[PDB]
Amino acid sequence: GIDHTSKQHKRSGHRTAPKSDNVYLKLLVKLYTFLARRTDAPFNKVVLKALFLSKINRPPVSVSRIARALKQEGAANKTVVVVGTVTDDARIFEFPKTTVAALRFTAGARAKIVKAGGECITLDQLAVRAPKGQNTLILRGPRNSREAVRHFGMGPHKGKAPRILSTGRKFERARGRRRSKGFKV
Amino acid sequence: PSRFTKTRKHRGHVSAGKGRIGKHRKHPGGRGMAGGQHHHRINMDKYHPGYFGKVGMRYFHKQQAHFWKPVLNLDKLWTLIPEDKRDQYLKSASKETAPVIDTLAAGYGKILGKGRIPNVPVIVKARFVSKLAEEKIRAAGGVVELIA
Amino acid sequence: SAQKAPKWYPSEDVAALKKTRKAARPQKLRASLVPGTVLILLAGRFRGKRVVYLKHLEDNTLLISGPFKVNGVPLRRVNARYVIATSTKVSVEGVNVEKFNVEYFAKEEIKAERVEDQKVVDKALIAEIKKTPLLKQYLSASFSLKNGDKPHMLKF
Amino acid sequence: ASLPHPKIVKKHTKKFKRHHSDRYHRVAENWRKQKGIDSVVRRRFRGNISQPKIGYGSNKKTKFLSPSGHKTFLVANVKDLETLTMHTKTYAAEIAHNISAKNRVVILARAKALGIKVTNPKGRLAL
RNA sequence: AAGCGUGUUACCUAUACUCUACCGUCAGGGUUGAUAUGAUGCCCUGACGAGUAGGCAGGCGUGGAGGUCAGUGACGAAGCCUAGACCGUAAGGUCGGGUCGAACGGCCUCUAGUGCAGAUCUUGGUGGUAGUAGCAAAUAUUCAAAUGAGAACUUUGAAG
RNA sequence: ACUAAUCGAACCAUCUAGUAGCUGGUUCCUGCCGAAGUUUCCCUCAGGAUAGCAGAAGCUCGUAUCAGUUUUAUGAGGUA
RNA sequence: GACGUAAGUCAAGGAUGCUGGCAUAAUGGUUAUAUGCCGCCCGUCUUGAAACACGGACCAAGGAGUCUAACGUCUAUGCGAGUGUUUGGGUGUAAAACCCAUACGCGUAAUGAAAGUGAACGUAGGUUGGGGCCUCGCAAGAGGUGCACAAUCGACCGAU
RNA sequence: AAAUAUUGGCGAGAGACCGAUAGCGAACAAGUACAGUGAUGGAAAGAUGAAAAGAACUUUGAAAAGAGAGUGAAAAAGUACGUGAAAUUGUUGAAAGGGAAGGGCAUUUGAUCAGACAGGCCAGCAUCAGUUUUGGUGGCA
Ligand SMILES: [Mg+2]
Ligand SMILES: [Mg+2]
Ligand SMILES: [Mg+2]
Ligand SMILES: [Mg+2]
Ligand SMILES: [Mg+2]
Ligand SMILES: [Mg+2]
Ligand SMILES: [Mg+2]
Ligand SMILES: [Mg+2]
Ligand SMILES: [Mg+2]
Ligand SMILES: [Mg+2]
Ligand SMILES: [Mg+2]
Ligand SMILES: [Mg+2]
Ligand SMILES: [Mg+2]
Ligand SMILES: [Mg+2]
Ligand SMILES: [Mg+2]
Ligand SMILES: [Mg+2]
Ligand SMILES: [Mg+2]
Ligand SMILES: [Mg+2]
Ligand SMILES: [Mg+2]
Ligand SMILES: [Mg+2]
Ligand SMILES: [Mg+2]
Ligand SMILES: [Mg+2]
Ligand SMILES: [Mg+2]
Ligand SMILES: [Mg+2]
Ligand SMILES: [Mg+2]
Ligand SMILES: [Mg+2]
Ligand SMILES: [Mg+2]
Ligand SMILES: [Mg+2]
Ligand SMILES: [Mg+2]
Ligand SMILES: [Mg+2]
Ligand SMILES: [Mg+2]
Ligand SMILES: [Mg+2]
Ligand SMILES: [Mg+2]
Ligand SMILES: [Mg+2]
Ligand SMILES: [Mg+2]
Ligand SMILES: [Mg+2]
Ligand SMILES: [Mg+2]
Ligand SMILES: [Mg+2]
Ligand SMILES: [Mg+2]
Ligand SMILES: [Mg+2]
Ligand SMILES: [Mg+2]
Repeated sequence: GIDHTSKQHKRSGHRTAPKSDNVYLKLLVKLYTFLARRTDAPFNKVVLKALFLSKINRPPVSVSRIARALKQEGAANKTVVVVGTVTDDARIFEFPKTTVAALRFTAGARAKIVKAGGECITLDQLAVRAPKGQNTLILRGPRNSREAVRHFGMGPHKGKAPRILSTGRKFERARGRRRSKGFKV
Repeated sequence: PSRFTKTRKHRGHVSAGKGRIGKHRKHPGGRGMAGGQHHHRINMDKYHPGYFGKVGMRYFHKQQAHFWKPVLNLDKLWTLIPEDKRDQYLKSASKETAPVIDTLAAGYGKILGKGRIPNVPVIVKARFVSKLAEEKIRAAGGVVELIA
Repeated sequence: SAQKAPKWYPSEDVAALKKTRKAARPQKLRASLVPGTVLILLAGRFRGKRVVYLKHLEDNTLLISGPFKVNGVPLRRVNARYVIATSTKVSVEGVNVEKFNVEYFAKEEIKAERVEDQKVVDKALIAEIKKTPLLKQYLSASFSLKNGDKPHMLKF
Repeated sequence: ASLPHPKIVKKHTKKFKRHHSDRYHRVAENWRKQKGIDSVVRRRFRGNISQPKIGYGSNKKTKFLSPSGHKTFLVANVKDLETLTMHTKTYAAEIAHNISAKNRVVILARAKALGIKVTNPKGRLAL
């Protein structure tokens, strides 16, 4: 008998493979598993873990977010690496010539990057031109901007969105929401 | 696919995942939204504040078409120009020949002022505009025409 | 097909053995097993027979000839663990024993070389046996445990 | 024969019979887990039947091996049989039960040529 | 004392402790210029393993559906019986023999009216009890002949 | 009391698979983790909601934040 | 690692060498029986069941978390500031498959009871952390840039 | 008038539907047999064989029927008819049995059964390695 300090046979709680059955993603994982094992660069380990992520854990990264990242000092010639989708953004009006490595490009995003003079690149092409992740820049999209995150942690005096279908007057704007009607939250 | 459900996994187990003490019954707490003020009051006050009670004016015979006024922001204003024809206006950003952007045709009622349009004069036709939207448009060198 | 297929088959190549660190060293017999002692055979066809210990052989077996004229046991081998080494001794510095070895007793009606090799050794052996009285009678008689005999408290 | 293998250890050679299958005819001998609240078999009282546990699992070296030392491969025709041509040391052919007698002699003739051991060479054999 | 109080040893034995093997789980790792073609693979190292209610995972089985094995079969399909054999920890799978007579399987997927020991469960069938309890109200039957395979019980005669 | 073996409201069919916080049952295997009977509210006390206990999915990082523990220093308490 | 001047040897990252008998019911499996010890009848409600608590005489077959409208979390997929062909039309080898316009739904804007108004002072802000990347170092480390996210102080929009 | 409805009627075409305790109550002389005064309630019940070729004839018996013979691919298909499970029963054979029987671990005994001579089965000894148990004896503090 052992007085177990911790719970026995506890899984790590981290994805060790993509949940998907995408064959091209699996052999993308196969490449970077080899790279993260046989190379000491922390870039390969980060990218391999990001390949495992679920759809809400890889939010889309807009070209405007990429352009703002390139505005940083000394980052103008770095290779922007996005483990996910790069979407277009018409809000921005000037885009620089750069190399963006991503899983997916939308039609508008890929057109805009090419029109600026840049180049859209797959993660295997990143591996051939940067095996240890030389001068890269790993970007991530806004994870907590989802609709579901609004309702997370709902409670009194929390300021979170209630789960509700129809919105307006007669829809949860009454007793419990204003001091005139009973109390306020 | 009923073969992937837990009902197939509960075969051989007496209570089918419902407990021996709880003893899954018809309606132990009521039907529907019963007891929201009496015995579901804590749940209702925690997750649905404002459910009970009345709020302001009634509107007899409301027609949602009266309140039709879709909003277009300034950062999306230039999207109303076709993409091939857009860049040829950014270059030669000149007066006496400026793009007309009829937002009513595109399906918008009011223009707001998110801002940072390029400094290009554009003629903007809309039912309604905001104060800041017109300030930014006229600063860029364009003008707003009101239509109906 | 009745069964579909095993997708990948085991390699039929048999793997070689690893190098073994076990070296054959000579056996150290018991202190009581000095050549010329009189042994009591515990098992086999010659159960309870008194014999003479002549020579330790190469396959860890003792060579015995409890004289064939005395108790009818020829030259043969016994296991050292299946004998009782008694304290009574006879002198074996009158007998040639190098002729006997593993291939002497290799398998492949009594032969003639066995009979004559028995004759040469046992004339020497009984000549030494006749010195101290009653060994000839002692070797002739078989060994047996009596009621109330305790081999834990018995010495041989 | 087969590849030399470690000695076959079964860890339980007795069938795991269902509790009280010997007591009622309606209770089939196929193993069922006792899920009763007061079940002595479920509570593992001394003097009762043993339950299937993962500890009884077979050594992966000797798993799925017959005392001959081969794995049984079920074979339906001659074409199935050649799939064990280069695996005669590891797999042994077993003619399926619905194969006719006149096809069985063809399979056995081919198996003798290829050296493939047959688990049931005397099935449907006229004599 | 084989009782009581106290002390000293030796001994007995738990699914407990130590060591080792095997199963599984978890964890950390190794492995691509034939990894001597399987990278959810192969391998190394360490620890761990109780369980109702309950949760999750990996698998076994059933009816039907798409594809494939140019699968099996009247030289015998399916079904059924078998203190006959083998494989799996197990759900089960496979084979041999007997009966039988016309269809039915493996694998990858799809689907569900998909797995029973219970519900004083439904329908049907069958036991022990058991050749047992019983076939006892209404006063009552008997003889002979005939008939017929067969008469306490039918017909006739006689008697009551 | 009787009203077709039915009467403190006949029988037949339908609404109707009426409702039940109550009783009974709820059908394959193995592996891993693993409870609560307590808080607050309720025409509530054989029941629910709620917080707690549990599983699962994980996510961000990589030996920190920590700890049903002691020491040192400094408080607090009104029981034996 | 040890011994040996070396050569090499060894008990040093897990058993080898020699010998015998049998080659079949001999070992072993299955089954029946005997013997030693152990073993209360399952399901169920319950704090507690072998209960003098309840259901169960036996067997076969049937037999109980399904489908739908709307929806929460999570996951997979397609496209992505858009997205959804299948109400319809075209077409067809005809309930399949293929193709399509205008709309419409949800999303890209919120807020107020409402009339209404409606989101950049700034490198879309400052500070503290922050993976990754860059530079200098064999490296430890130092500096620069720091997406996601966490805390906080600000700025902007609606109501008061 | 058309675009719309249609568990009725008639005529069609279909099914990832059910397969005789299922599917309509009814696959069949089924809204039948049967029950109730009545309104109403309402079953059970498919399959020999390709073809009756449905067993001529002999014998025992009062007969049913048996035993033969014969038809048939099959009578282990005889209309009490495809296959023909279990409960329960008869016969035969084996085994055990002082107020239950059944079970688990281990072995005896009986019965039965599988593979392997190009190493399979069971052992003995020696030298080692790992874990132990039991002694003898030596030198020191
Ligand atoms: Mg359970
Ligand atoms: Mg229950
Ligand atoms: Mg077994
Ligand atoms: Mg079993
Ligand atoms: Mg209990
Ligand atoms: Mg005492
Ligand atoms: Mg467990
Ligand atoms: Mg058959
Ligand atoms: Mg037929
Ligand atoms: Mg069912
Ligand atoms: Mg049943
Ligand atoms: Mg049950
Ligand atoms: Mg019953
Ligand atoms: Mg009687
Ligand atoms: Mg009378
Ligand atoms: Mg009435
Ligand atoms: Mg119901
Ligand atoms: Mg546990
Ligand atoms: Mg109240
Ligand atoms: Mg109760
Ligand atoms: Mg938890
Ligand atoms: Mg006091
Ligand atoms: Mg006090
Ligand atoms: Mg036996
Ligand atoms: Mg007992
Ligand atoms: Mg009680
Ligand atoms: Mg009980
Ligand atoms: Mg009672
Ligand atoms: Mg009760
Ligand atoms: Mg009863
Ligand atoms: Mg059933
Ligand atoms: Mg029917
Ligand atoms: Mg009547
Ligand atoms: Mg029939
Ligand atoms: Mg037949
Ligand atoms: Mg027949
Ligand atoms: Mg029949
Ligand atoms: Mg039977
Ligand atoms: Mg008696
Ligand atoms: Mg017994
Ligand atoms: Mg040793």
